[PDB]
Amino acid sequence: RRRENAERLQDDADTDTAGESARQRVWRAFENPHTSTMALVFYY
Amino acid sequence: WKGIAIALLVILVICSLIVTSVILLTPAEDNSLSQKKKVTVEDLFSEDFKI
Repeated sequence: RRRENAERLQDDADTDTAGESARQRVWRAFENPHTSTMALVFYY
Repeated sequence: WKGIAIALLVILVICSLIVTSVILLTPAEDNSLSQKKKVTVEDLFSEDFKI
């Protein structure tokens, strides 16, 4: 039961994902398409 | 949304125009003409075959 309730303590921690901004910012916008029009355009 | 869609379709139209222009300009397709015409009765009585 400890294990069963334990898998949900890291995904909520991973909710923040990437909060860093810049080629890093455009990379974050690219690898995750649901950021701006640009990423959607390249994805499509 | 739909701004993404219109920008996308514009870029697709541009790329399609580019690729079709390349398709038109690149190849040769000029095989000229081959084969020789067969024999018909008008050839016999022409001056060409006179001995």
